[PDB]
Amino acid sequence: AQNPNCNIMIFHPTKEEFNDFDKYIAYMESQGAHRAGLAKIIPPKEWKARETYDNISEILIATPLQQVASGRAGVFTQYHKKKKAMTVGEYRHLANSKKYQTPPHQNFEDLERKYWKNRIYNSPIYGADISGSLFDENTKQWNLGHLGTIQDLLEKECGVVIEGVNTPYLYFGMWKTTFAWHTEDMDLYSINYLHLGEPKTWYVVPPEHGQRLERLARELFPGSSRGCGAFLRHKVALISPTVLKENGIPFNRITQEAGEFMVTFPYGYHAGFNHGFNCAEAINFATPRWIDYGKMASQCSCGEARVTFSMDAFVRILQPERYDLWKRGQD
Ligand SMILES: O=C(O)CNC(=O)C(=O)O
Ligand SMILES: [Mg+2]
Ligand code: NI
Ligand SMILES: [Zn+2]
Repeated sequence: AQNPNCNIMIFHPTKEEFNDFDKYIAYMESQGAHRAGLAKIIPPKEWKARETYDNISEILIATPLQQVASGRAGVFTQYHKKKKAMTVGEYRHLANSKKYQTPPHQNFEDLERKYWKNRIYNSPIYGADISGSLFDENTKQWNLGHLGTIQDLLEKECGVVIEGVNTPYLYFGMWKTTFAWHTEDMDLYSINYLHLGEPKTWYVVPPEHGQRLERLARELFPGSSRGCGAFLRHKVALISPTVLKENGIPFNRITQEAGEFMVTFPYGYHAGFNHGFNCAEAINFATPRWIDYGKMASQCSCGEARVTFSMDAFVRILQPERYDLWKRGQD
Protein backbone atom coordinates (compact mmCIF):
# COMPACT_ATOMS: atom_id res chain seq x y z
CA ALA A 1 0.00 0.00 0.00
CA GLN A 2 1.46 3.34 -1.06
CA ASN A 3 1.96 6.11 1.57
CA PRO A 4 0.74 4.00 4.49
CA ASN A 5 1.62 6.68 7.07
CA CYS A 6 -0.66 9.15 5.12
CA ASN A 7 1.99 11.85 4.78
CA ILE A 8 1.34 14.92 2.69
CA MET A 9 3.08 14.41 -0.66
CA ILE A 10 4.54 17.17 -2.83
CA PHE A 11 4.63 16.77 -6.61
CA HIS A 12 6.74 18.48 -9.29
CA PRO A 13 5.12 17.68 -12.65
CA THR A 14 7.04 18.46 -15.76
CA LYS A 15 5.41 20.56 -18.46
CA GLU A 16 4.42 17.40 -20.30
CA GLU A 17 2.86 15.85 -17.19
CA PHE A 18 0.97 19.13 -16.62
CA ASN A 19 -1.09 18.75 -19.77
CA ASP A 20 -3.62 16.28 -18.66
CA PHE A 21 -5.23 17.14 -15.31
CA ASP A 22 -7.21 13.98 -14.77
CA LYS A 23 -4.28 11.78 -15.64
CA TYR A 24 -1.99 13.56 -13.17
CA ILE A 25 -4.59 13.34 -10.30
CA ALA A 26 -4.76 9.59 -10.99
CA TYR A 27 -0.95 9.44 -10.97
CA MET A 28 -0.80 11.14 -7.61
CA GLU A 29 -3.29 8.64 -6.28
CA SER A 30 -1.26 5.74 -7.63
CA GLN A 31 1.51 7.03 -5.39
CA GLY A 32 -0.84 7.14 -2.38
CA ALA A 33 -1.26 10.92 -2.22
CA HIS A 34 -4.91 10.74 -1.31
CA ARG A 35 -4.23 8.90 1.86
CA ALA A 36 -3.09 12.21 3.41
CA GLY A 37 -6.21 14.06 2.43
CA LEU A 38 -4.13 16.83 0.86
CA ALA A 39 -1.30 17.16 -1.68
CA LYS A 40 0.86 19.97 -2.94
CA ILE A 41 1.57 20.47 -6.63
CA ILE A 42 4.40 22.80 -7.67
CA PRO A 43 3.76 23.79 -11.37
CA PRO A 44 6.57 23.48 -13.87
CA LYS A 45 8.77 26.52 -14.10
CA GLU A 46 7.50 27.16 -17.70
CA TRP A 47 3.96 27.74 -16.39
CA LYS A 48 2.11 30.85 -15.28
CA ALA A 49 -1.50 31.48 -14.20
CA ARG A 50 -1.62 34.93 -15.82
CA GLU A 51 0.85 37.66 -16.85
CA THR A 52 0.62 39.95 -13.87
CA TYR A 53 -1.44 40.77 -10.80
CA ASP A 54 -1.24 44.54 -11.38
CA ASN A 55 -4.75 45.03 -12.50
CA ILE A 56 -6.92 43.32 -9.82
CA SER A 57 -7.63 46.23 -7.43
CA GLU A 58 -11.04 46.99 -8.80
CA ILE A 59 -12.49 43.56 -8.17
CA LEU A 60 -15.37 44.00 -5.64
CA ILE A 61 -15.74 42.08 -2.41
CA ALA A 62 -19.47 42.61 -2.05
CA THR A 63 -19.75 41.14 1.45
CA PRO A 64 -16.47 40.98 3.38
CA LEU A 65 -16.84 38.78 6.44
CA GLN A 66 -15.50 39.62 9.92
CA GLN A 67 -14.64 36.36 11.59
CA VAL A 68 -15.52 36.60 15.25
CA ALA A 69 -14.43 33.80 17.62
CA SER A 70 -16.00 32.32 20.75
CA GLY A 71 -14.34 29.74 23.03
CA ARG A 72 -10.79 29.07 24.10
CA ALA A 73 -7.63 29.61 22.14
CA GLY A 74 -7.33 26.02 20.85
CA VAL A 75 -11.06 25.14 20.71
CA PHE A 76 -13.35 27.81 19.30
CA THR A 77 -16.12 28.57 16.89
CA GLN A 78 -16.31 31.52 14.57
CA TYR A 79 -19.24 33.39 13.11
CA HIS A 80 -19.23 35.64 10.20
CA LYS A 81 -20.37 39.22 10.59
CA LYS A 82 -21.18 40.91 7.29
CA LYS A 83 -19.35 44.17 6.47
CA LYS A 84 -19.88 46.79 3.83
CA ALA A 85 -18.57 46.20 0.31
CA MET A 86 -15.04 47.10 -0.56
CA THR A 87 -12.70 46.74 -3.51
CA VAL A 88 -9.63 44.46 -3.50
CA GLY A 89 -7.51 47.65 -3.42
CA GLU A 90 -9.34 48.83 -0.32
CA TYR A 91 -9.12 45.38 1.28
CA ARG A 92 -5.39 45.14 0.57
CA HIS A 93 -4.86 48.50 2.33
CA LEU A 94 -6.95 47.28 5.26
CA ALA A 95 -4.99 44.00 5.54
CA ASN A 96 -1.67 46.00 5.63
CA SER A 97 -2.96 48.49 8.29
CA LYS A 98 -1.53 48.34 11.77
CA LYS A 99 -4.74 46.75 13.15
CA TYR A 100 -4.61 43.81 10.73
CA GLN A 101 -1.04 43.34 9.47
CA THR A 102 1.06 40.26 10.06
CA PRO A 103 3.27 40.66 13.16
CA PRO A 104 6.95 40.40 13.19
CA HIS A 105 7.95 36.76 13.20
CA GLN A 106 11.00 34.53 12.78
CA ASN A 107 9.60 31.83 10.51
CA PHE A 108 6.36 29.94 9.62
CA GLU A 109 6.56 28.00 12.87
CA ASP A 110 6.72 31.14 15.00
CA LEU A 111 3.81 32.60 13.12
CA GLU A 112 1.85 29.38 13.64
CA ARG A 113 2.50 29.67 17.38
CA LYS A 114 1.29 33.29 17.35
CA TYR A 115 -1.84 32.29 15.39
CA TRP A 116 -2.94 29.63 17.87
CA LYS A 117 -2.08 31.74 20.87
CA ASN A 118 -3.77 34.90 19.73
CA ARG A 119 -6.33 34.29 17.02
CA ILE A 120 -9.37 34.40 19.24
CA TYR A 121 -8.55 37.90 20.47
CA ASN A 122 -8.85 39.49 17.09
CA SER A 123 -11.54 39.43 14.35
CA PRO A 124 -9.92 39.47 10.87
CA ILE A 125 -11.96 40.24 7.77
CA TYR A 126 -12.06 37.64 4.93
CA GLY A 127 -13.21 38.15 1.30
CA ALA A 128 -14.46 34.65 0.66
CA ASP A 129 -16.42 32.79 -1.81
CA ILE A 130 -16.38 35.45 -4.57
CA SER A 131 -17.45 33.86 -7.90
CA GLY A 132 -14.75 34.57 -10.43
CA SER A 133 -11.28 33.64 -11.76
CA LEU A 134 -7.85 35.16 -12.10
CA PHE A 135 -6.58 32.63 -14.65
CA ASP A 136 -5.83 34.11 -18.03
CA GLU A 137 -8.04 32.70 -20.67
CA ASN A 138 -4.91 31.68 -22.56
CA THR A 139 -3.57 29.49 -19.76
CA LYS A 140 -4.42 26.04 -20.96
CA GLN A 141 -2.96 23.82 -18.20
CA TRP A 142 -4.52 23.65 -14.72
CA ASN A 143 -6.78 26.58 -15.37
CA LEU A 144 -9.39 26.28 -12.60
CA GLY A 145 -12.11 27.86 -14.76
CA HIS A 146 -11.65 25.21 -17.48
CA LEU A 147 -11.71 22.04 -15.61
CA GLY A 148 -14.22 19.30 -16.43
CA THR A 149 -17.47 19.97 -14.51
CA ILE A 150 -18.76 17.74 -11.74
CA GLN A 151 -22.09 17.51 -13.54
CA ASP A 152 -20.36 16.13 -16.58
CA LEU A 153 -18.46 13.61 -14.43
CA LEU A 154 -21.61 12.39 -12.69
CA GLU A 155 -23.25 12.02 -16.12
CA LYS A 156 -20.27 10.15 -17.52
CA GLU A 157 -20.22 7.73 -14.54
CA CYS A 158 -23.89 7.25 -13.88
CA GLY A 159 -25.58 8.02 -17.24
CA VAL A 160 -27.93 10.70 -16.00
CA VAL A 161 -27.72 14.29 -17.29
CA ILE A 162 -28.22 16.83 -14.47
CA GLU A 163 -28.66 20.59 -14.21
CA GLY A 164 -26.03 22.76 -12.60
CA VAL A 165 -22.81 24.47 -13.25
CA ASN A 166 -19.42 24.34 -11.44
CA THR A 167 -17.41 27.65 -11.39
CA PRO A 168 -14.42 28.88 -9.34
CA TYR A 169 -14.28 31.14 -6.37
CA LEU A 170 -11.83 33.76 -5.18
CA TYR A 171 -10.63 34.23 -1.61
CA PHE A 172 -8.95 37.45 -0.50
CA GLY A 173 -7.30 36.90 2.89
CA MET A 174 -5.39 38.69 5.61
CA TRP A 175 -3.46 37.68 8.71
CA LYS A 176 -5.46 35.31 10.91
CA THR A 177 -8.26 34.75 8.43
CA THR A 178 -9.38 31.24 9.13
CA PHE A 179 -10.98 28.27 7.40
CA ALA A 180 -12.78 25.98 9.76
CA TRP A 181 -12.54 22.16 9.85
CA HIS A 182 -14.54 20.72 6.93
CA THR A 183 -14.71 18.35 4.07
CA GLU A 184 -16.03 19.53 0.72
CA ASP A 185 -19.66 19.55 -0.25
CA MET A 186 -20.63 15.94 -1.06
CA ASP A 187 -17.09 14.99 -0.02
CA LEU A 188 -15.78 16.25 -3.41
CA TYR A 189 -12.18 17.08 -4.21
CA SER A 190 -11.03 20.62 -4.14
CA ILE A 191 -8.14 22.39 -5.83
CA ASN A 192 -6.78 25.67 -4.56
CA TYR A 193 -4.24 27.92 -6.28
CA LEU A 194 -2.54 30.63 -4.25
CA HIS A 195 -2.26 33.46 -6.88
CA LEU A 196 -0.38 36.01 -4.87
CA GLY A 197 0.69 37.29 -1.52
CA GLU A 198 1.39 35.65 1.79
CA PRO A 199 1.14 31.98 2.60
CA LYS A 200 -1.69 29.73 3.73
CA THR A 201 -1.09 27.10 6.46
CA TRP A 202 -3.15 23.90 6.13
CA TYR A 203 -4.04 21.12 8.55
CA VAL A 204 -5.50 17.88 7.31
CA VAL A 205 -6.83 14.56 8.67
CA PRO A 206 -6.39 11.40 6.52
CA PRO A 207 -9.73 10.30 5.00
CA GLU A 208 -9.39 6.95 6.67
CA HIS A 209 -9.43 8.72 10.01
CA GLY A 210 -12.09 11.35 9.45
CA GLN A 211 -14.54 9.81 11.91
CA ARG A 212 -11.95 10.30 14.68
CA LEU A 213 -12.06 13.98 14.09
CA GLU A 214 -15.88 13.95 13.99
CA ARG A 215 -16.00 12.12 17.36
CA LEU A 216 -13.67 14.66 18.95
CA ALA A 217 -15.59 17.54 17.54
CA ARG A 218 -18.87 16.18 19.06
CA GLU A 219 -17.03 16.04 22.43
CA LEU A 220 -15.58 19.55 22.12
CA PHE A 221 -18.62 21.29 20.76
CA PRO A 222 -21.44 19.61 22.58
CA GLY A 223 -24.17 22.24 22.02
CA SER A 224 -23.37 22.21 18.21
CA SER A 225 -23.38 18.48 18.04
CA ARG A 226 -26.84 18.23 19.58
CA GLY A 227 -28.18 20.65 17.12
CA CYS A 228 -26.96 18.65 14.06
CA GLY A 229 -25.51 15.20 13.37
CA ALA A 230 -23.18 16.68 10.63
CA PHE A 231 -22.38 20.05 12.29
CA LEU A 232 -18.89 20.16 10.76
CA ARG A 233 -20.88 20.95 7.56
CA HIS A 234 -21.53 24.31 9.23
CA LYS A 235 -17.94 25.16 8.77
CA VAL A 236 -17.54 27.04 12.12
CA ALA A 237 -15.32 24.85 14.37
CA LEU A 238 -11.61 25.19 14.97
CA ILE A 239 -9.40 22.81 16.90
CA SER A 240 -5.68 23.48 17.25
CA PRO A 241 -2.87 21.06 16.44
CA THR A 242 -1.97 20.93 20.12
CA VAL A 243 -5.49 19.79 21.02
CA LEU A 244 -5.53 17.28 18.17
CA LYS A 245 -2.22 15.80 19.42
CA GLU A 246 -3.55 15.71 23.02
CA ASN A 247 -6.46 13.64 21.76
CA GLY A 248 -4.43 11.37 19.52
CA ILE A 249 -6.05 12.52 16.26
CA PRO A 250 -3.87 11.73 13.21
CA PHE A 251 -3.15 14.83 11.18
CA ASN A 252 -0.56 16.66 9.12
CA ARG A 253 0.32 20.22 8.34
CA ILE A 254 1.87 22.10 5.45
CA THR A 255 2.28 25.69 4.28
CA GLN A 256 1.31 26.71 0.75
CA GLU A 257 3.06 29.57 -0.92
CA ALA A 258 2.17 31.76 -3.82
CA GLY A 259 2.35 29.90 -7.10
CA GLU A 260 1.51 26.56 -5.60
CA PHE A 261 -1.55 24.31 -5.90
CA MET A 262 -3.12 22.26 -3.18
CA VAL A 263 -5.56 19.41 -3.80
CA THR A 264 -7.88 18.15 -1.10
CA PHE A 265 -9.14 14.60 -1.58
CA PRO A 266 -12.63 13.14 -0.88
CA TYR A 267 -13.40 13.12 2.86
CA GLY A 268 -10.10 14.82 3.77
CA TYR A 269 -10.94 17.17 6.62
CA HIS A 270 -8.97 20.37 6.46
CA ALA A 271 -8.62 23.72 8.23
CA GLY A 272 -6.11 26.54 8.16
CA PHE A 273 -5.19 30.17 8.16
CA ASN A 274 -3.67 32.91 6.10
CA HIS A 275 -0.38 34.61 6.96
CA GLY A 276 -1.16 37.99 5.51
CA PHE A 277 -2.79 39.63 2.50
CA ASN A 278 -3.29 37.03 -0.24
CA CYS A 279 -5.58 35.83 -3.01
CA ALA A 280 -6.51 32.19 -3.68
CA GLU A 281 -8.79 30.59 -6.27
CA ALA A 282 -10.51 27.32 -5.59
CA ILE A 283 -13.04 24.96 -7.15
CA ASN A 284 -14.50 21.56 -6.50
CA PHE A 285 -13.98 18.69 -8.94
CA ALA A 286 -14.74 15.00 -9.21
CA THR A 287 -13.15 11.83 -10.59
CA PRO A 288 -14.53 8.33 -10.95
CA ARG A 289 -13.10 7.47 -7.52
CA TRP A 290 -15.24 10.22 -5.91
CA ILE A 291 -18.57 8.61 -6.74
CA ASP A 292 -18.45 6.14 -3.85
CA TYR A 293 -17.65 8.97 -1.45
CA GLY A 294 -20.44 11.11 -2.81
CA LYS A 295 -22.97 8.35 -2.24
CA MET A 296 -21.90 8.01 1.43
CA ALA A 297 -21.32 11.70 2.30
CA SER A 298 -23.03 12.90 5.48
CA GLN A 299 -25.41 15.66 5.19
CA CYS A 300 -26.62 18.60 7.36
CA SER A 301 -30.40 18.82 7.31
CA CYS A 302 -30.79 21.29 10.28
CA GLY A 303 -30.74 24.46 8.15
CA GLU A 304 -27.32 25.77 9.02
CA ALA A 305 -25.22 24.52 6.14
CA ARG A 306 -27.14 26.13 3.21
CA VAL A 307 -25.25 25.58 -0.12
CA THR A 308 -25.26 26.11 -3.87
CA PHE A 309 -27.96 25.36 -6.34
CA SER A 310 -25.87 22.61 -7.91
CA MET A 311 -25.80 20.38 -4.80
CA ASP A 312 -29.41 19.48 -5.24
CA ALA A 313 -28.82 17.07 -8.15
CA PHE A 314 -25.91 15.38 -6.40
CA VAL A 315 -28.09 14.57 -3.35
CA ARG A 316 -31.08 13.73 -5.51
CA ILE A 317 -29.25 11.20 -7.70
CA LEU A 318 -26.63 9.82 -5.33
CA GLN A 319 -28.56 9.89 -2.06
CA PRO A 320 -32.30 9.54 -2.83
CA GLU A 321 -33.17 8.27 0.64
CA ARG A 322 -31.69 11.45 2.17
CA TYR A 323 -32.98 13.92 -0.36
CA ASP A 324 -36.38 14.88 1.08
CA LEU A 325 -34.94 15.62 4.54
CA TRP A 326 -31.94 17.44 3.20
CA LYS A 327 -34.06 19.59 0.86
CA ARG A 328 -36.30 20.59 3.81
CA GLY A 329 -33.13 21.86 5.56
CA GLN A 330 -32.34 23.86 2.45
CA ASP A 331 -35.83 25.55 2.72
O1 LIG B 1 -8.61 28.93 1.21
C1 LIG B 1 -9.66 28.88 1.93
O2 LIG B 1 -10.10 29.81 2.73
C2 LIG B 1 -10.40 27.59 2.09
N1 LIG B 1 -10.03 26.68 1.01
C3 LIG B 1 -10.48 25.42 1.00
O3 LIG B 1 -11.16 24.91 1.97
C4 LIG B 1 -10.27 24.58 -0.23
O4 LIG B 1 -9.63 25.02 -1.17
O5 LIG B 1 -10.83 23.46 -0.18
MG1 LIG C 1 -9.51 45.13 -11.11
NI1 NI D 1 -12.10 23.16 1.48
ZN1 LIG E 1 -26.65 21.12 10.51
